[PDB]
Amino acid sequence: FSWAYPLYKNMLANFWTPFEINMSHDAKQFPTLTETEQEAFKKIIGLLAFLDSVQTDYSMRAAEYLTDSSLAALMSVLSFQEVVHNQSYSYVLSSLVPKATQDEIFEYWKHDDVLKERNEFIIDGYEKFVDNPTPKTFLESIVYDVILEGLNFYSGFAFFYNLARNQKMVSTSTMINYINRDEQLHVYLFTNIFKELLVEFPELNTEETKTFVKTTLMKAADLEKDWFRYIIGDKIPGINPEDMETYISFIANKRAVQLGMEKPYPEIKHNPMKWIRAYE
Amino acid sequence: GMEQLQKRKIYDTTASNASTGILNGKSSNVLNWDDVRFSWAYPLYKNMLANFWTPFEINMSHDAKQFPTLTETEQEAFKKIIGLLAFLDSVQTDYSMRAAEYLTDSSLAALMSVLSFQEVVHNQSYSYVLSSLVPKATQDEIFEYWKHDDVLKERNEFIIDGYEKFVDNPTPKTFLESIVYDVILEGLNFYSGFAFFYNLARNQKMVSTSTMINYINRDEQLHVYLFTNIFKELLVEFPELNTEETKTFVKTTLMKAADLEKDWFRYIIGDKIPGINPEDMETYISFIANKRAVQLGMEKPYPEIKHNPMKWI
Ligand SMILES: [Zn+2]
Ligand SMILES: [Zn+2]
Repeated sequence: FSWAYPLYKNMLANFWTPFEINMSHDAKQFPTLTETEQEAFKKIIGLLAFLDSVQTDYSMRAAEYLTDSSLAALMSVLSFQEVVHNQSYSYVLSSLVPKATQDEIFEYWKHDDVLKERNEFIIDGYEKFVDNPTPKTFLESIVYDVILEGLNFYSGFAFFYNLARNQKMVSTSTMINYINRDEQLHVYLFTNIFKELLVEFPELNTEETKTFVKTTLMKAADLEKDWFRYIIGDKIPGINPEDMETYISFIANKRAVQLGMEKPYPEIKHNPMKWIRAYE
Repeated sequence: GMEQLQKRKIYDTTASNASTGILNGKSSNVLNWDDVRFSWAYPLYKNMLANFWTPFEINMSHDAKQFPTLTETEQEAFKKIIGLLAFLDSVQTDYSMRAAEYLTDSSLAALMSVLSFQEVVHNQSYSYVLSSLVPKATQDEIFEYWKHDDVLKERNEFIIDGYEKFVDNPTPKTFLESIVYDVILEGLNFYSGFAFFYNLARNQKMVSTSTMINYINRDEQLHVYLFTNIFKELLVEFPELNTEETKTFVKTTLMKAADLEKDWFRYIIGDKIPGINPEDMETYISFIANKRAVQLGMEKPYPEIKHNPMKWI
């Protein structure tokens, strides 16, 4: 894996800390956002904190499962980055909302049936690996990983960048940008591992696996679109639901391609939110 | 005897975010850093994060130019010590991380992730020093000598035998034993070797290497703080472990570990390095064993050793 050392160097080079981002202006602007904007912000941060807490743990377990030293070392850097990402959401909420509200956001995952539905799709994917680690259950879990990091986070980044392009919550947008830079390399690592498992275990490189990837991406994408309809719908200018749904499909295709697999939505060939490229 | 441990659940809707116990507790596994079980966990995280460093910020050119100016015995000791430190990634099973899967506190699990990452960076820093000073073939020879070293094989069997007791029967008692071995590995093992590097640098030689060793050693102090805190909390949580037998275990294990360090020190350095008196080094190793015992809330194995004779440390 000639790419492992340059990746290691790049990940180290991207070090950042949330304590270096001043949240004062954002703190003052937050109560001036619309009701939908403030509620979607809190819900999405609640989602991301759930996802990165679980990802911290999954990646740490993955690192011990990996038999190659360089891939295990890279998985350790990734787990550490997830610790910081997750902590950054506590940092953000401690600056922007009351403590009682922070407590409530960190209990949303237990009490909202929509958030619970989507979360349990991820957990089921990870638990099958954690409870019975094999190259197949590991390979399958990586599809879930690529969904969590490459689809769910990316869908969420759009919300923050849309506020930023409207001069709202710009420090938060800056932190998201740092998380997004790390995320790109996380997806690169996981997609690389998936492709190597198919070389090492050719019995997993079948049509069945292509169908698995499509079906798993499609459900993940359906749940993302539903969530978006539920928390934002057509109430926020700059992120309409038709375009967000097309974006979600486009990103699902991109990830399928990065896994060396076939796209679930081949008709969707063009990025409907190219303005996001200016924030990355 | 003791109840067997249940692995941490990756997701538990029936539990609170703040842990109800370090082992066999309940935790949701969703980590809110402002709502954790231990008031020292977030401050520890913050101190670790503030101390970020990588070997790429350290320029090795001057060390590279100074290296040939050292005595033959100094160059050989350096190669052997840095070589071993770089080599240990290869032949060292990660029992600490297998034990970490049983921590039922999301904040402590996260800190173990930060520790593991720091170890990755420590291991790469040792390679970085070695590769700045010797060509690839020389490194390979150094590793080959360590690969077939009997003193190394015996040291690895001491550590394995202790940690294997947890894998065979994970209980709060074997977990506690494993925490003690963790304190030894980060708080005592190779401290003679680190002193070798500092002995060079106090005399203005190999200062960049010593700087990286010191960053590593600083990280290790926070790791020891974490492990000793877990030890003390385990005695509060599982009072059945707070026995005379536990005090004897800690004293015995620290003394065996101190003796092994002295043997290693004798094998590699001995009386061959200017500035290092072997009697003073051995007293310093006893002093470290005493410090760890105190940090664990235990009695000093060497009560006669009250002061550190290597004043320059
Ligand atoms: Zn993340
Ligand atoms: Zn990630």
